Amino acid sequence: APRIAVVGGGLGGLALAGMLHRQGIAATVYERDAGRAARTQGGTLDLRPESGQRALDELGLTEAFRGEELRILDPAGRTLVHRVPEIDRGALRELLLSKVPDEAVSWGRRLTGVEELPDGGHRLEFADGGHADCDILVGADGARSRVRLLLTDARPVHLSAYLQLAITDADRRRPRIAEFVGPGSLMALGDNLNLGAQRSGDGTIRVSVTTRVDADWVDRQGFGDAEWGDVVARLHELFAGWDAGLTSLIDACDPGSLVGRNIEALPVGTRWPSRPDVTLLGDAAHLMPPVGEGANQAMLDGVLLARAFAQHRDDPAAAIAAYETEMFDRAAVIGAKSARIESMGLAPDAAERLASYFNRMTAAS
Ligand SMILES: Cc1cc2nc3c(=O)[nH]c(=O)nc-3n(C[C@H](O)[C@H](O)[C@H](O)COP(=O)(O)OP(=O)(O)OC[C@H]3O[C@@H](n4cnc5c(N)ncnc54)[C@H](O)[C@@H]3O)c2cc1C
Ligand SMILES: [Cl-]
Repeated sequence: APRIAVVGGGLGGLALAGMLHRQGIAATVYERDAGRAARTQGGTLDLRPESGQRALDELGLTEAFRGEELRILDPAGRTLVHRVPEIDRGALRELLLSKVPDEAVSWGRRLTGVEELPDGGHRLEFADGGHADCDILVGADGARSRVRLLLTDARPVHLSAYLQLAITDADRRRPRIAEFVGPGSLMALGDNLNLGAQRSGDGTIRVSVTTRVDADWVDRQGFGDAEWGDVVARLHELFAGWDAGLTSLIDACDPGSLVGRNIEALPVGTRWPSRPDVTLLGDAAHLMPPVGEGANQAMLDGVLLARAFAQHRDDPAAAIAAYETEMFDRAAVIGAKSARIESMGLAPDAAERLASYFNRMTAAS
C-alpha cells in the first residue's frame, strides 16, 4: 500500500488521481493554489478522441462532458487557405475535480524541495515550512516543474512571445469585426509575427500576437505599466505595413486587457532512465508549444499511468517503467510533429511557405 504523492492538481495531476481512485488506489495531490478555482482559466479546449476524450471516458465523465471554420491570411489580408469537442477550461477542471476525493487534495502546498530517502521514497518540502513523505512521487507540476529535476536536467527552450487581448460582447459592440472573424478562427502570418482571432461561444473574440523574439522581450515592452493608448500605438508600430483592416482588431480590443507570456518547449525526444519510485506527466514530462495539444496529452498521461499502477499493484517500478516506455514514444512522435508545425507557422516567410506547400501539391494532381 504505497503512499503516492502527486505534486500539481492541474489537468494531468487530477486525471491521475481520479483514475487511481477509480481503481481503488489512494493518492494525495499537493497543489500550490489556495483553492479549486484560485487561478482564473478562460477559454475553451478541443478534446481529441484518442486523448482528452478517452481520458474523460475512462474517468466516467463521458456523459458529463457533453462551425469551427479556419482562415489563414497574409499581412495584406489575402486568404491563403480556407477550412470549414469544445469545452470551457474552467468547466473541465470542475469535471476532473468531481472525480478526485475532496480530502485527497492538499491545497496551498507549494513544493520547494525534494530529498531522496535511503530506504526509498521521498520527503517533499513545502514553502509553508512543512513536509510530507511518500513512497511514490509523480511530478504533475507543469511547465516549470520542480520535480522534473529528479529525472533529468533538461530545461525548456524559449520559442516565442505570446500576447492575448480580448473583445467582449463583439456581436453588440464590434459587429463588423464580429462578422469579419465569424464563428471560427483566423490567423494572419507575417515576418516572425502572427495575428490571430478566435470567436468563443460566450460572445467574446480572443485576439493574439505571436512573435519570434527572445525571452526578455515581453518584459522589455512594459505593457503592464503603459497607458493603453501607448500600448495600441506600439502594437500598430509592431504591425507596420499590415492591412489596416487586419490591424483594426487591435483598436477594437477591450482597453487594459493584455496578458503576455513566453512559449517554450523541452527539446524534442527528451527522455531519461526510468527510476523505481518517481516519474513525470504532462508538461513536466514533455512540455510542447500549444500546437502539441498538451492538455489532451496530460490527461492521457494521467489515465495511462493510473492503468499502469493498477496493472502492477505489487511493483510500482514496473508500473512506472511500462508507463514511461509508451509515454517516451508518444512524446517523441508528437513533439517532432509539433515542432515542425510551430517553426513553419512562425517564420520570416511563413505565408510563402504555406502557399508553396499547396503549390507543390498541385503538381501531384
Ligand atoms: C497559450 C496556450 C494555449 C494552449 N492551448 C491548448 C489547446 O488548445 N489544447 C491543448 O490540448 N492544450 C493546450 N495548451 C497546453 C495546456 O495548457 C498544457 O499542456 C496543460 O495544461 C498541461 O497540463 P499539466 O497538468 O501537465 O500542467 P498544468 O495544467 O499547468 O498543471 C500544473 C499544476 O501544478 C501546480 N504547481 C506548479 N508548481 C507547483 C509546485 N511547486 N507545488 C505545487 N503545485 C505546483 C500548478 O498550480 C498547476 O495546478 C495550451 C497552452 C498554452 C500556454
Ligand atoms: Cl465594428
